[PDB]
Amino acid sequence: RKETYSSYIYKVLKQTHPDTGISQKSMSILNSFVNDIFERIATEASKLAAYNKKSTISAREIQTAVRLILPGELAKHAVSEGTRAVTKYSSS
Amino acid sequence: RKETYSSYIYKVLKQTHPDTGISQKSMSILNSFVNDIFERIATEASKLAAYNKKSTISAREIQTAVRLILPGELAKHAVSEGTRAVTKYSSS
Amino acid sequence: ASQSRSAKAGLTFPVGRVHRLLRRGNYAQRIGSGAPVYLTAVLEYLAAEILELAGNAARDNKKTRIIPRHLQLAIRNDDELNKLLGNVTIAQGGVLP
Amino acid sequence: QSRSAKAGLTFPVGRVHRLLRRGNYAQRIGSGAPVYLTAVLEYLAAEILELAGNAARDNKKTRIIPRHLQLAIRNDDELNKLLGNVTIAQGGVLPNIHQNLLPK
Amino acid sequence: QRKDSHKEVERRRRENINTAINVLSDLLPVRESSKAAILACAAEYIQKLKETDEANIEKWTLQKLLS
Amino acid sequence: QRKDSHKEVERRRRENINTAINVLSDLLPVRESSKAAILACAAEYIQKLKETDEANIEKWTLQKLLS
Amino acid sequence: PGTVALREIRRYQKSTELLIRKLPFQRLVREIAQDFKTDLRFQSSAVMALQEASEAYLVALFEDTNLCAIHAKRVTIMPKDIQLARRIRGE
Amino acid sequence: HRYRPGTVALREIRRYQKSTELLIRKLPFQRLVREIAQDFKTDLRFQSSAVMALQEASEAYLVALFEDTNLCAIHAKRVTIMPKDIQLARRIRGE
Amino acid sequence: VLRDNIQGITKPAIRRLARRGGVKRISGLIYEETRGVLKVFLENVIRDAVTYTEHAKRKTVTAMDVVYALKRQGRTLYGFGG
Amino acid sequence: NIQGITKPAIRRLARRGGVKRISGLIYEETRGVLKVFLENVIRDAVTYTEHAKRKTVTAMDVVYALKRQGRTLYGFGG
DNA sequence: TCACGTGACCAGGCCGCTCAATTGGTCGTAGACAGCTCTAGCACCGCTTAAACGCACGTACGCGCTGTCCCCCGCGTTTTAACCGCCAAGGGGATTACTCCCTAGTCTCCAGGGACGTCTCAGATATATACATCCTG
DNA sequence: CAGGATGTATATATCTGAGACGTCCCTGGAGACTAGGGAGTAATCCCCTTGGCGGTTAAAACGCGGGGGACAGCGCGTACGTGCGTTTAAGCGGTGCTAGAGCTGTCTACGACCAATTGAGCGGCCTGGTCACGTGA
Repeated sequence: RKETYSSYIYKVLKQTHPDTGISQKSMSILNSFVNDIFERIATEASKLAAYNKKSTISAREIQTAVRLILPGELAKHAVSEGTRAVTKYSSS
Repeated sequence: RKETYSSYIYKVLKQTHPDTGISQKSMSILNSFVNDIFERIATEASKLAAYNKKSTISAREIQTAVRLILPGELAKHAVSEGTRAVTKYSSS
Repeated sequence: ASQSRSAKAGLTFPVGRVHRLLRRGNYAQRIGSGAPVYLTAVLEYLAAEILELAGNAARDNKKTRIIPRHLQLAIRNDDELNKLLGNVTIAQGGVLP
Repeated sequence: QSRSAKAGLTFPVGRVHRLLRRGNYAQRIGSGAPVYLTAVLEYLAAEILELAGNAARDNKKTRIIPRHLQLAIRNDDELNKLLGNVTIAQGGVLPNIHQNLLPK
Repeated sequence: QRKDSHKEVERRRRENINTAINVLSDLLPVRESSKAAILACAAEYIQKLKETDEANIEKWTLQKLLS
Repeated sequence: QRKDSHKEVERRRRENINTAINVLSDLLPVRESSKAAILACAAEYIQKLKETDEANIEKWTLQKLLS
Repeated sequence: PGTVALREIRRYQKSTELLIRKLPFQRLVREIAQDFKTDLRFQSSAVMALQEASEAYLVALFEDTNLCAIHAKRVTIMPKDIQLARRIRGE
Repeated sequence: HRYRPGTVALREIRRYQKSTELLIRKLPFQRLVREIAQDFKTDLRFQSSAVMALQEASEAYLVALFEDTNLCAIHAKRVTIMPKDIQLARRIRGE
Repeated sequence: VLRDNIQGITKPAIRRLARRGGVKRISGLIYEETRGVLKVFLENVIRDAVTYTEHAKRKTVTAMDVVYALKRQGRTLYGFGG
Repeated sequence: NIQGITKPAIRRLARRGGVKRISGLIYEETRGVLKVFLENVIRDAVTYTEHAKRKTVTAMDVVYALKRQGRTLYGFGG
């Protein structure tokens, strides 16, 4: 049983363009993009933890990895979304 | 208590040249070189083990990694060096 | 009753899968509670941006679907994604006019 | 006895075993992997040291300074490409004057 | 054998109508997916133009009468 | 068995488009040609209505600017 | 002379299909791999992936070569242009 | 006495390709570095080692870029480097 | 087991690649140069691809092997896996 | 500021590069290029510094920035 | 000519299930925060002087224009082999299962390598001269 | 093409920090034992790789003439180089001072582990939504 983000790209796509569809190869490319950025951020977080002799990868690590991995405005929006999601998670 | 390869680099130098010395900056450069090559080989070996669904980084992972990382003649000679070392270790 | 983490954070990407990949991937000895949520929100935002730009690119044409061509156009046209994906080759994407 | 000597090396096999274990590369590090890596690293160190010492003698010096390391790396066609993306402090540059700039 | 002739004339018919419909959609990009959608958009546009024209003529008449 | 539903929906849609173009032709009594020619008529008439609307807007805006 | 060169140019740029023939590329790839391990087998998707990579690389190298040719105040690309492109790009 | 144009240039090339020292002034470079850093966080302190690593990286980068610029100028049949040459080098290298 | 294959990258194929890059005129010597460049590139990628293949003890070179070889060269590719 | 990177400095760097004569306009272009390079590296240096809860920029931060950008620098404790 | 039965292509719904996600509790440790030492980064200063700035004079080359001609491009014709489908066999990767030996974890112990001190000599500064290279007439 | 002018390469005392060596030590690697979890080997099996045969056709290959664009040459007019004088800041060594780097230590909160329960989501069967075509009067 393969693991993919296909269902999640469907759900995210229909939100902005309900009537638009996605081709199979397009879904493959999008999955590869998601996995690539995941690996980039995870590696940078691992390096950040290693440099500070720290054993835990936390939200600060992901935030700094995003600041390092994405360009200016895109990184700003990513940081905003991450902080918002973390806040919504903890608030209860 | 900072670790370092200074003593080992110095001994390897003297194993072939009786009187040549290494300044502090050259010593740092050689140490950083050794650490950089360590990181390259180890990261490649970890990726190889992950790709093959293995939880163990063995000497064969290091052999494939050294072939990928190093160029031709260096790869061949380093492979021979590693195999002799491992054979002498296992035989005794 | 049970509630998925993505539902708590208000996300569509699976927090659980990302968290499993974070521990199992040999990135660190311990993984914090808030790492998966931040990471998943970031990934979701980037995917949404790709999808919006690609939808616009396909709407420039009359096509009803996104084909690799439109992903290519979306990535190259925008300076942001172009810098981020400067070394990424998209199969069947070709080149811009 | 020392495991480095047991395998006929000089570099710290046990130190490398600890580095591989705790450096977040895999759940398990095999016994022979640190030995292999130590041997390969020792060979590379020996090669670069030999070339740099040759450069120092060719310059009538007794110590290796970053200039000699740069000369050793950039003159060697393979030790160069292994380090083509690396800059070395106080290394300078190899002499290179294009023929089209020569007098007459 | 002559049925092939009917075939390419039908193909040309389909091509021409599809080209015209594409011209419509380029004129009215509101909806393009389904023929019914294009027709509905064009019909709404035509009704809007007719109402606006009636209003414009009637306002011009008042403008002329008052000044 | 399953064929019947599919063909009935196809019939429903195609006759819906037919009746849609029929109501348009009732709103567009200028060509009364065949279906493809009538679609061409719709295209051209919509184009000319748009251009006529913009032209009347421009010319009467000029008249307003005059006074 | 060159009037339909631009026709070909924008025709190919607009499209997104392959340009090198398939079987020749497959045979070249097999011959190349033979020097590394004989009796080797290739997954078809692997061959297509190689073809996509190679076409992308050649297209990019040719854009760089064209920039070099224009820099030389020329419109024809010549071997020294490709050489300059590769040399600058670290290859 | 007066050397013909070009002799001193080659002499300088030989001197600076033999030598290994830094070429930009240290205090002006440090001032530039601090001015740049002012736009990311206010009141940053800098280690001497950090400033020196920055200067070494910058000098090596500029020297390599000028080598490519010289190559491009020669390809253009000239002997002088012009801003078009730097632009071509940077465009091909990907920046 | 065959030779003369590098000639399979015919003149028109090189022409089409050049035009897609925006070249509007080419010389006759470009064709051998581009054949050589493609040969070097393909050897360099297939080296690593076959390395990844042999390591896993497999007789078939999988598309993922090509994907990771290209990534290791820094030329990541989206569409065939990963 | 940038003007402290004088014309003779650029000439010296280029001579180490290998150029015989220099266009009068290379100086401004070189200043711009160096400013961009410095900004790009210093951003990541300050990012690492901020992450470490520090307020001093350390040589390892610069080394990490350079290693990140594919410009590995040996000789400063990396 | 007008108008219409039917099938590629696809989205979505729905269920089976099944395999990882969520929940709850226990136990240990890492890192947070408080606190202390004290390194070095920063501010200012005076003095020596090496590099920088500016301006002057000249000629070398970047550039423009103008010619020659060669070799590339477009197009007509022959041919060749790619490609599409379609059918065969098989070998090689994906998978399941079980055995067992290799490695992670814990405990004890002590010498291998790091930190700190002191010391002389290899390199730097300075000086003297020997041959080389360049530019003039 | 010889001769002078500047320059780079060769051969000597003084000194001086910075490599290099001896010592204290302390902590991390080596020896021993363990338990189970991954690696490894064997057997299955089904996909998908290779191989072959024909026809059709697209594409490639070859030839031919006519530009037009590469390449070479001559004239020139300024932009860059080189050089001398003035001056501006860098560089250096010193003195003070305090922010903040680095380390220690309780001491809590949080993350790893296990067991348990269960819902998300993959896959497959199936129903409608869509365009487009071949058919008949």
